[PDB]
This record gives sequence, C-alpha cells and structure tokens, in this order.
Amino acid sequence: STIEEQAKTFLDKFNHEAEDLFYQSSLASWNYNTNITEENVQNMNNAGDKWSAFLKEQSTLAQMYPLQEIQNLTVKLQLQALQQNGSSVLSEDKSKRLNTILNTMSTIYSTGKVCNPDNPQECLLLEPGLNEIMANSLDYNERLWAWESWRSEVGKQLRPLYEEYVVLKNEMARANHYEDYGDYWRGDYEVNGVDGYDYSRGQLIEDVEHTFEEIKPLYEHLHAYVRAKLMNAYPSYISPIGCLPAHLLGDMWGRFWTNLYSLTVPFGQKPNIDVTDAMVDQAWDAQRIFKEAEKFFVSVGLPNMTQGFWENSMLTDPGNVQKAVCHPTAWDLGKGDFRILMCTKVTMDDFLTAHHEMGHIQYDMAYAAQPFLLRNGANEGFHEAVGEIMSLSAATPKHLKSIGLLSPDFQEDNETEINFLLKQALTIVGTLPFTYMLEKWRWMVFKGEIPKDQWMKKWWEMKREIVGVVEPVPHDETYCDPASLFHVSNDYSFIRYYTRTLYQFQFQEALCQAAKHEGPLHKCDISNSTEAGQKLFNMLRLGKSEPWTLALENVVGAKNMNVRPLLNYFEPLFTWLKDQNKNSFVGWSTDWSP
Amino acid sequence: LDSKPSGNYNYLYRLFRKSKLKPFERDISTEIYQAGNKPCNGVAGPNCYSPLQSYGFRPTYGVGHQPYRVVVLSFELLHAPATVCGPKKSTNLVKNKC
Repeated sequence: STIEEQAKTFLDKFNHEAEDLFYQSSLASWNYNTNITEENVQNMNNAGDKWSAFLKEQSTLAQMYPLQEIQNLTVKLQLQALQQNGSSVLSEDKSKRLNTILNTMSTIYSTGKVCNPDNPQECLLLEPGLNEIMANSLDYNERLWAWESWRSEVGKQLRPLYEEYVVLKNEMARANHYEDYGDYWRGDYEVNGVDGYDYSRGQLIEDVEHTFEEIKPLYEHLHAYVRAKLMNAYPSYISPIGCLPAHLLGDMWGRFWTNLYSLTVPFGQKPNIDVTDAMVDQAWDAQRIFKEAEKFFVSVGLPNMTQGFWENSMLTDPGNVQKAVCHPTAWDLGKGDFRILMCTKVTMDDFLTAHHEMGHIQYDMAYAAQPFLLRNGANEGFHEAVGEIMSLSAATPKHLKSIGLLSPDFQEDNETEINFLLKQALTIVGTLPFTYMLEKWRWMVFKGEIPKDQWMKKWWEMKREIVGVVEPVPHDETYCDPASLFHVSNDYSFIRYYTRTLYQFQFQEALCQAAKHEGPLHKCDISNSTEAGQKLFNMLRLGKSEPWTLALENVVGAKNMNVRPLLNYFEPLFTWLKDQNKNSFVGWSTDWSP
Repeated sequence: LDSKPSGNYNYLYRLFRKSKLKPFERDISTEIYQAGNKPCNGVAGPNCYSPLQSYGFRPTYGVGHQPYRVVVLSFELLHAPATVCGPKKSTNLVKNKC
C-alpha cells in the first residue's frame, strides 16, 4: 500500500461526502436565491459554516500526503487543490483581521451611496441610480461631479484598509510557499508534470503581454474612432492627440463601452436588427424561448436535459410575494440537478442571456462523470467562453432566419454586418485593455516593484499607454481609486474575461472551420452540424482531467495564447476602420497638459 | 415512494472492500478500512475510513441519481425434480367425436 493507493481511496471518500455536502449547500443556495427569507439566511449560515469546517478538516487530513511520490495526474491535481492551506496558514487573529477587512470592504462597496450633491436628503443610489445617470447623459459637469464624489468617498474610506489588505495578502502568499498573491491568482492556470505541454504561474505575467502587443493596434483604431465620434457632442474639452477623460467611457471604470453605441452609431438612418416586436407578436412567453433554445442545442448535437431541470428551475418573474434576485445564474447543485435562475423578460438580450446561461449548464453536465474536484473548467475561462459562443451562435441573423423570428424577405448586407461588428467591439474589446491593466497593476503592486509611497501616480501614467485616457481631475496619492470596483473590493480574479474572449474566438473559428462553412467569421453558425457538436463535447467532457494546455489544441490545434482568431473575427471592421480613419490622427501620447 | 425532503439516509452504500466479491455473496460488515500501513488499533481517524456511506435520496434528483427499485429473478437448472412449472391450460372437451 503506497501513498497513491491510499490517496485514491481518501479522494473517493472525500468526493462522496463532499458531493453530499455540496448538494446540501447548493439546495440551500437555490432556495435562498429564489426566496429571501430569514430561515434561508440561517440555512446560509449553517451550510456555509459546516462546508468550511469540512473543507478545513479534510485539507488538514490531506496535508499528510506527499505530492512528489504520486504519479497519477488526477490524484496529483486533486490532492494539490486539497492541500491549499488558504487563510489557515496565518495566525488566528491575523486571519480574523483579514476576514473582517474583506467583509467591511464588501460592505463599503455595497453600501457606498453618494450624498454630496446639494443638501444630504438627495442620496442617489449606486446600482440603479449612478450607472443609469452616467450611461445616458449630456452634461460634462454633472459627470465630473459624480465621478469626483464617488471616487473621493470610496478612496478616503478604503485606502488604509487597502494598505492592510495588500500587505496581509502578500505575507500570506509568501507563507503559502508562493512568491506573491498575484502569483497565487496566476497559480489558478497552472499545469505541471506534463511533458510537451508545460506551464507556470508567473508565465501569466507575459502571457497577456506579448499577445496584447498584437492586439494593441486594432483597439487603438477603435480608440481613434471613438474619439472621432466623441468630439462632436463634447466641444472644447476633447483633443485627438490627448484622447478624452475616463469618466466618458460608458461605465464607472471603463469596463464597458457598450453605453456609447447611440453616440457612436455607424450610420444613423438604418437601425440595428431587432426582434422584440416579432417575439411579442406571437406570444413567445417564458418557456418557448427555452424550448427553442434546447431545440437549437440538440440540433448542435448536445444531449437533452432532464425533467428535474424543468420542474425545479425558476423560469419567470419571482412575483410580488417570494422575493428573490433577478440575476442570471446556471446553478449546478450536484447529483443530476441543473437549474437556471433568471427573471424572464421579452428581450433580445434576454435571449442572449438565456443561451449564455444554459451553455454553462451544457458544460456542467458533460464533466459530471468526472469526480467532484474535476467538476470545473481546467482554467476558469472555459465556462463563460462556452456560454458566450452559445450566445454568439444564437446572435447571428441566419439563426434568427432559421428560427422563424425573421421576415424571409429581409436580407443581410455590408451595413448590417459592420453595425453588428461595431456593436460587438463595444462588448469584446471594451473589457480587454482594462483587464490587462488592472491585472498587471495588481500583480506588480502585490509583487513589490511598486512601493507603498506611490500607487496612483504610476496608475495615471500607466493608464495612458494602455487605456489612453486623461485624468478627469488632477489626482494625488491619498485616495484609493483603482479599489472602487466590484472585482477588486471583493477579491476576485479579473483575467478570466481576457482568457474568455481570446479562447472563445479560438473555439468559434475552430468550430466554424470544422463545420465546412464558407464566408467571414462573424457569420459562423452551428445549426445542423453534428460533427462540430461531437468535437465540442470532446472538450466539454474532459473538464479538469486533462490540462487546459493540452485541452486547447484538442479543438483548435495550438497550445499557446492566440489573438489571430480575434483578428479574423474583426478583419472587415479593421479594414473599414483603416479606410474611415484618414483625416483624424491615430495614436495616443502624453502631449496633453492639464 | 423512496427519497425524502429531509434526506433518505437509511439505505446505505458500500464503496470499500479489501477484495472483489463472488457471485451471490452478501457481506454484512461495517468493519474499518486500513488505508495506511499503520494499524488503526480500533476505530481511528487518520487513514481509517468506514466503507459504508449513506445515499441520502431526495425527490429532486435527475434520472442518473433517482432511487430505482430493482428486483432480480434468477432461475436455477439443478438436476432435481422441478417444483415450479408453467401454467399449461386446456380447452373445452368434446363428446362422442373422433
């Protein structure tokens, strides 16, 4: 009896009891997320506490197994994820301090309400109020005031907490045999032991960088185009050599540029393709969308869903009674139970959301044959990539023609194609430079090459050569502006979206070149293509068993990080934006003096 | 019929055994497993796990985890006087006919 023979038995026993406790916690999470009730709150407390205690106890039992004598790769990966000490490596008081820091940062971000404008009765809310009033506005001064107000009242309250937070994270990751907490986040995409397909943690530092140097021009062209369309509505404030201030980038943090579609229309006479009238005409209620979606999904070749999904999942409004959350979630409870939590609305974006949120379910049911710890993606970016290529497969006008929700006399031309590509570039390209900047910033702050004395001057001079925007107000060191995001104030990884986009485009080009499709890459569809569905299920089935470095070429053909599928998706847009941007200067530089 | 909202932790499940079974052999033994080379010395905690775990059946499962009732019939062909025979039946009789 070697360490591996007892390790597989320990792993199987852990898998059984952990899937039992995971089913308990996930059914608790479902009946809270469909019913906000204090009994479900105490169900949250009990289930989460017992799951945390069980995980800590089994991690302490798993620490005694050495990871060097074991040869089987699945046992290696599962016991390596089991031997993660986490916050237990600290002192008790240090761990309690860090947990309270995380909780109070979450409550400051969640309850941060601006009360600066006029008398303090008018306290506009953050989520329904502030994003709405910045998304659709025409006043520079109000946007500047709201920006300064939010950034001040978040940074002044969060900066010493962020100091203690950063130093505690750095010292615990130094105590967990790693070099950095940025190294700990880079350790999620870790592949070791495989010859021919080898990978490392700090490799993520360069993994985006060179590929960003191959995606830098096209975004630049988009950048040029948007300032070419943003000096019309904002006079005497905007300079092409100096671009434009960061509060005008759609959302609060430059994450999405999808709020600039109306102010950056390609050509205003022809509206974009819409199907809300066609859906509401024939009364496609709440379930018919799901039935046609699963008909399309089985037309790909994916297997059917169980009856236990249809009777259990909440497929409509929560109603006046039985308060819930209206957020799209693809719940995997465990033992054969799959659910979709969403509030159904008659919307095209609801159709895209529904397709995106059973794409995750169809990814979930494929690796169900894998053990409990392998019931995930080999990297965190496969899930949303699969969901969004399922959404993009339903976003083509050819799919809308075949589905019956389009007039057959309607035809597609170059104008509709460039309009859809310009709309999608406000979604895909919008997140990527902010993602690379924020991930690199967090990595090099956590590493120690950015000292404590300066964080934000380097942030503003560093934003200029990646994002390329002006500081709206001249900014000192005192505030804590880059910590005012949901993914930073709640300790979440952010490179998942970059990985998602540049792997979903690889998946898209692989599937629609393996489906014998002739034409541009934005017209690719998976209707009536069983072979592409089989090759999709080939990588959906594996999960965390095979490494994602090995799983990348199983559908695509390459091992390394790719931008060429995104170039092929965006090449007509690239050519006509090279054609259009002729009398407007390209490039950004620090010639603006404030 | 089976499965409970509070959890059907009554029908358990044997996962661990020191050797494979034999046909028509029942093993009623909740005895400890010895994963480590070290003796457990009774009911112990590290590397000494119980081989029996509960199913925990709920009504809200899928096809692959729902409780299924299974009945297995096995016929024997021993060289003995057979006690079970098929229900061979007759028709109405006839009078004074060839």
